[PDB]
Amino acid sequence: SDPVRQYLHEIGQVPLLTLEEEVELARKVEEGMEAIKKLSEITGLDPDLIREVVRAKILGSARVTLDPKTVEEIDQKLKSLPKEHKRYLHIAREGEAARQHLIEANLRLVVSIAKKYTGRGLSFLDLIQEGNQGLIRAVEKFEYKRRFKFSTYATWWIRQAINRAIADQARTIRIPVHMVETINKLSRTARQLQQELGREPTYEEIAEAMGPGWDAKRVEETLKIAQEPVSLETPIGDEKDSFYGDFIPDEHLPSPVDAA
Amino acid sequence: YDGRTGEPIEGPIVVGQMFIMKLYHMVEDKMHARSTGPYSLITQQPLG
Repeated sequence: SDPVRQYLHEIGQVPLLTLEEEVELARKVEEGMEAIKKLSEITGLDPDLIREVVRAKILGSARVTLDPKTVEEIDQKLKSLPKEHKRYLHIAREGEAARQHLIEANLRLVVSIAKKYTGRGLSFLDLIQEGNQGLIRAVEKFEYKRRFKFSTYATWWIRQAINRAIADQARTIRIPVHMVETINKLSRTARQLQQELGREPTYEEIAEAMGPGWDAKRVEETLKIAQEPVSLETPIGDEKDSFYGDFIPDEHLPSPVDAA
Repeated sequence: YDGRTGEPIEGPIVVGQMFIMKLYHMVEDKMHARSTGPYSLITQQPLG
C-alpha cells in the first residue's frame, strides 16, 4: 500500500547525475535529434514517423496505430543504407536512450517542484504525473549549448504543466483557463483589500481595485460563476441517516394530479 | 362529590395543589397527512 512510498522508492532506485554526465546525455540526445532530421530529409519520410518507429524498435515488442509488420518492414527498409547513413541510425538510437535516461534521472526534480502544489484540488500523484509530462516536454526542447543547468530550463516547463493541470482538472464543472486566472486574481485582490481595510471588502472596493472595466455587477457575476456544487450525499443532522438529496424533489416528471 | 350525579365518591379522595407544566410537544406541530405530493429525484418515492 501507500503508493507514494512505492513511487518514491522506484524513483530513488535511479541515481542522480553530475554536470559532466548531464551535459554528455544532453549532447547525445541533441546529436540523435540531428541524426533523425538528417535521415528524414535523406529518405523524404516524415520525421515524426521515423522517430516513432525508431523509438518503438528501441523499446521492443513490449510496447504494442502501427501494425508490427509495418514497423518491422520500415526497419528493414532503413537497413538499405550503404555507409555514412547507418551512423545516423546509431546516433539516433543512442539519443533515444539518452532521452530515456535523462528523464528517469530528473524525475526527482518533478517530485521536488510538485510537492509544493498540494491542496489545490489535485492529488499529489496527479501533480507528479503532470510534472512528468512537463519534464518530457522540457527534455524535448532543451538546448545544452547555453551551459545552463538542466533544472533551470526544466522548472519552467514543469510548473507550466502543473498550473495547466490545476486550471483544467480541479473543478467538476469546467471553467476556461482565462476565467480561472481571473478568479484567482480576484481572490488575491480581495484578500489584500481585507488586509488593508481590516474587514471583508465590499464589491465596490474589489471592482475599484481590479482596474478599468470592472464593476460590482461583474465581480458579483464572477463570484456566482465561481461557486462549486455540493454533494447530494452530504450528511444532514448529527446521526448518520439523512442525506442532502432527501430534501430535493423532482420537478420534471408530472405529478399524478397533473397527469389527470 | 360527583358532578354528574351529586352523590359522593364512595371513598375519600386525595385532593391538593400540584405544579404542572405544559411541554413543547404539542399536537398542533405534529398532525400531518398527505394524499399525493413531491417525489424524490432518483428513487421516485415520496419525500419525508
